[PDB]
This record gives sequence, C-alpha cells and structure tokens, in this order.
Amino acid sequence: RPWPASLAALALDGKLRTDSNATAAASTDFGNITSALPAAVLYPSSTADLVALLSAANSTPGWPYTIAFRGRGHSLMGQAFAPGGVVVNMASLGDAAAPPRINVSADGRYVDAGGEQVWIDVLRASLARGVAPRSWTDYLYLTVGGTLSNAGISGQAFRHGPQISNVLEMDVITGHGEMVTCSKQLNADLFDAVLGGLGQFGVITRARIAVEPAPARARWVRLVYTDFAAFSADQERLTAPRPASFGPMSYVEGSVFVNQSLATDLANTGFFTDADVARIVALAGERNATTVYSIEATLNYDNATAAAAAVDQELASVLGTLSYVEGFAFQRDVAYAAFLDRVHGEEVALNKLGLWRVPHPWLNMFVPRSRIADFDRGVFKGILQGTDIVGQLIVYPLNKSMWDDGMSAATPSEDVFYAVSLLFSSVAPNDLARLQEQNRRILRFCDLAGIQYKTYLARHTDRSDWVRHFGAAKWNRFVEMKNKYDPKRLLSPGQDIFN
Ligand SMILES: *Cc1cc2c(cc1C)nc1c(=O)[nH]c(=O)nc-1n2C[C@H](O)[C@H](O)[C@H](O)COP(=O)(O)OP(=O)(O)OC[C@H]1O[C@@H](n2cnc3c(N)ncnc32)[C@H](O)[C@@H]1O
Ligand SMILES: *[C@@H]1O[C@H](CO)[C@@H](O[C@@H]2O[C@H](CO)[C@@H](O)[C@H](O)[C@H]2NC(C)=O)[C@H](O)[C@H]1NC(C)=O
Ligand SMILES: CC(C)=CCNc1ncnc2[nH]cnc12
Ligand SMILES: *[C@@H]1O[C@H](CO)[C@@H](O)[C@H](O)[C@H]1NC(C)=O
Ligand SMILES: *[C@@H]1O[C@H](CO)[C@@H](O)[C@H](O)[C@H]1NC(C)=O
Repeated sequence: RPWPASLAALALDGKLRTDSNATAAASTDFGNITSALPAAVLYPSSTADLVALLSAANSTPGWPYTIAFRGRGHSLMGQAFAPGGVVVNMASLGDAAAPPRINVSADGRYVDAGGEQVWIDVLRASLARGVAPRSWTDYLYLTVGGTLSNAGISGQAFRHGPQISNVLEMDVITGHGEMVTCSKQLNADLFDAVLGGLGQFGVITRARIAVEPAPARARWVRLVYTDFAAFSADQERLTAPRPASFGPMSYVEGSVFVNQSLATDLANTGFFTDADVARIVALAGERNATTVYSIEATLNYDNATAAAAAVDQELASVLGTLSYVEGFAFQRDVAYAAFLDRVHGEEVALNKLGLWRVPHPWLNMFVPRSRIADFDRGVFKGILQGTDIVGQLIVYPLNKSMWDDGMSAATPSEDVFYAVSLLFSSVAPNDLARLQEQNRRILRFCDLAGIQYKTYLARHTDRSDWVRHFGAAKWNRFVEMKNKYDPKRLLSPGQDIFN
C-alpha cells in the first residue's frame, strides 16, 4: 500500500484528482456507446509528472491501476478509458505558455509537437513559419499522440503514407517509467511498436513531424459517377505510382450515396449547391442507379501570378484522363487551411442541432482492392439499401508501399487497399441497436465472402480476433514488445488487447 514521494506529491499539488467531476469527464468518449469510470484522473503540468506515475506503477509491487492517455477522447469504443484506474488528461501538458509545446525547426524541415497537442494547433504553428505537415486526418481536433497510436489517414496518405509514416522521432515514457528518445536509428524497436501501437507500450510526449512548404490554396473538385467500376478505376488511376512518383493530385477521397437518402446526403456534403443536387438526383433516375459515387480530389498551389491559369490547365489534363459522367465535374477554390479544417464547420453545425454528442456506431476498415467490387455489391448495393443514412460513407484507395509493416498498424496484404469509413450517426436507441447489428452483418458478410479486411479504430474483445487482426507472426512481435515496455499490462486497457 505505500506511495512513492513523487506520486504522493501529485496528489498534494491537486494534479491527481478523484472528484466526481474529474472522473466523469474521463469516463465518456466520442463514440457515446460505452462508459467506464476511472478511480483517478492525472492533470500533468510537465512530463516529469508522467515519469512519476509510471515509475510509481513499475516500482510498486501489486500496483492495481490501469493507465490511459486521453488525447481528446475521440475513441469510439472506450479505448481511452482506464476502468477503475488512472486516466491521464494529456491536454494539461499545454496549459502553461513556457516552454512552447509546438516548435518548427530552424531549417523548416520538421515540426516538434507535444503528444497532447491537437493537429489544428500544429497546422497554425506550422503555417506561421510557412510550412505544414504532409499527411493529415479529415478532422483536425485530434491529438498527435492519439492519431499516431492509430495511423492517421486522409486523402494524402496514398502519396505520403499515413501520419505514422511521417514521423522522424519521438520522446516516449514507457510503462517502466523510462524517458526514451526513439527513431529508425535510435531504439527503433520502441519507435516501431509505438507507431500504430494503440497506446500499449508507453506515452508519446513529443513527435517530430515531417513538413513541406505550405501551399496557399486548394483547387477542390468533386466528380460524379453512377458506375462503381468507373469510380474505383478512376480513384486507382489518380493514386497510382507513375514509373516512387505520383500524379498531380494532392488529395484523393471518395464517397458513396445510397438512392433512398440521395438528395438529403448530397445537400449535406456542404459542397454541392441545390442546382448541383437536382442534376445528380436526375442523373441517378436516368441511369436507374441505387447508388451514386463521388471522387473528391484537390490540387495544392502557391500564391503565384500565373498559378490560377496553370492550375486550370493541369486540372483539365487530369480530368481528361477520367470517366466521370460528362459534365459532372464540380469545382471550388479555397485557402489551404480552410480545406484542411472543412470538418470543424460540420462539428459546430451538428452540435447546435444536438446531433454531434450522439452515439457513433462507426464502421472503419481496410478492404483489399481485389474485393472492393464485391464489398460494393454486398454493402452499398446490398445491406445498406432501403435504409435512411445519417452520415457519410467514405471510400478511397491507399498504397501499401507507403505503409511500414514493421510498425504496429495492421493492413491488408495487397499492394492497394481501400479505406472504407461508414460514419453512421444514431437517431434513437432502437436506431443504435439496428446500426450495431448492421455493422455485425457487414463484417459477417465480409467473413463469409473470404474478404481479408483489417478493422481500423475498432477494439476487439477476443484474443483470437486481435491475433487475426495483427496476423500470428506480427502478433508474437506485438507480445514481445509489450513484455519489454509494459510487462505489468496497465497501459491503454480500453483496447482490450492485454486487459
Ligand atoms: C472523433 C473523430 C475521430 C476521427 C475522425 C473524426 C472525428 C470527428 N477523423 C479521422 C481521420 O480522418 N483519419 C484518422 O486516421 N482517424 C480519424 N479519427 C479517429 C482518431 O484518430 C481516433 O479517435 C484517435 O484515438 C485519436 O483521437 P484522440 O487524439 O482524441 O485519442 P484518444 O481517443 O483520447 O486515445 C486513443 C488511444 O491512444 C492512446 N493515446 C492517446 N494519446 C496518446 C499519447 N500521447 N501517447 C500514447 N498513447 C496515447 C489512448 O490511451 C487510447 O488507447
Ligand atoms: C430512389 O428512391 C426513391 C424514393 O426516394 C424512389 O422514388 C419512389 O419510387 C416509389 C416506387 O417506385 C414510388 O412509390 C414513390 O412515389 C417515389 N418517391 C419519390 C420521392 O420519387 C425511386 O424508385 C428510387 N430509385 C431506384 C433506382 O431505386
Ligand atoms: C477515418 C475517419 C473516421 C474519417 C472521418 N472523416 C470525416 N470526413 C468528413 N466528414 C466527417 N465527419 C466526421 N468524420 C468525417
Ligand atoms: C451519451 O451522450 C449523452 C449526451 O451528452 C449522455 O446523456 C450519455 O451519458 C452518453 N452515454 C455514454 C455511454 O457515454
Ligand atoms: C431499375 O433497377 C432496379 C433495382 O436495381 C431493378 O429491379 C429494375 O428492374 C430496374 N428497371 C429497369 C427498367 O431496368
């Protein structure tokens, strides 16, 4: 039962809290489906406080508290909880002012960011110094440590790889309470374990993120299809490596619209005008389509005098290689930061309607390219038909060559695989249960069809499921690494890997 001086010091300084207000805030997440109250919440003011907790945890025999690192609690199924344990309120690391938590290098080649920092702030501190990270998430209010413990994907990942592929080095406090600086050169076994590591090996206090010169603007396009074969062939053409080298597109994503909610979902993009919506709805009726697909792509560009006309010509050449329905190219032109933060607006709009802090039974997965047409038929044209869709259905290809298989993040074996993100929002408890059963049905459809998919952002509750997730050989490596960095099995228990 005794406490080390540094641990008891945190209680004394009002950093380690047990009050109902502190525990309740760290007991819910974005998912809004599961909840688990912690025994205590840590609000650290420095990384020494994280060393204190973790050294205490490693030195104290029979220590009973599990420890989680709450980024912004964007988790869907309690991955950031420490049931009857200690939740770290990471955001407290950036409360002071001195020293700054985000530092762009003097050479403009990278950005050092605190593990707790949010990407929108990383973007602002980078843009002030004329640079910006190269690989994003669709939504910017997530933590560096949180996205890096998953993968971090968006429409730039086909050409720059996920966020985990754009990290030069990190400062990690292991489950032993040891401060370790790691990279591909120094303690690479920890660096690889942590990236896509689901917070199992230690906490990321600093990450060195690759940057590129900041473009000023984004020419933003949406291309419409009624044929899945043409839509997927075009997303693959736009993202294909040209014989290490890529095409002109800075970002490529896509979306599916089911016939039943077509006009409403197109209008809810925040992209199409009512005149654009009417034309697409009419197109669907002419082709007798039960689904409509849209490619979403950008072309990043600088403030140059000729830039605008050069972009028009470059975009026109790219579009001429494509097979979208003639006359169904829709363009917008925005400032680069506005494109990157396009989702914050959706968060604000939904929150005031009371439609943001609702259950999110999201289904996110990686589907091998060879089975995407089967997934489209069984899911978009099958299971989802005749349902009212509240949310987005995002589908886009990724290049495996840009993913490091030695890292923890699990991906399909094929060269090309699609990110498939089914972002359902629940409208009622009976709608929640219906949505949770529908997600089980989609996964069952994939299993019965022999689709070798990988989930993303999901936590498995069975050992056999986590072994199948990583793959048996890659699983043994994840175990070896757990035994090295968290032998007491306390870190991020909400993943249900070792807890
Ligand atoms: C809510 C949401 C999430 C989201 C998204 C849009 C919204 C509205 N768009 C995404 C996208 O386009 N691409 C992508 O890859 N992910 C996207 N997400 C999911 C997001 O990555 C996850 O929610 C993720 O967990 C990041 O969120 P957060 O920063 O809020 O992290 P957490 O949920 O609290 O914790 C996740 C796990 O990681 C461990 N953790 C957290 N911080 C650290 C640090 N610094 N070091 C080590 N481990 C850490 C937690 O313990 C937990 O297990
Ligand atoms: C797409 O969905 C619409 C409904 O939003 C279908 O249009 C309806 O068709 C039914 C039966 O054929 C009629 O009873 C309704 O009066 C129609 N309602 C509207 C608002 O048009 C349409 O058939 C669907 N198309 C496909 C190809 O499935
Ligand atoms: C991988 C993942 C969860 C992407 C989410 N992307 C998103 N993309 C666009 N709008 C959104 N609203 C919520 N999430 C949105
Ligand atoms: C879901 O969010 C609502 C609104 O904040 C709240 O009533 C409820 O406790 C949440 N449920 C879970 C399981 O987090
Ligand atoms: C329109 O498509 C539907 C559903 O996909 C099919 O059942 C129907 O027979 C079609 N109509 C024609 C004229 O092909």
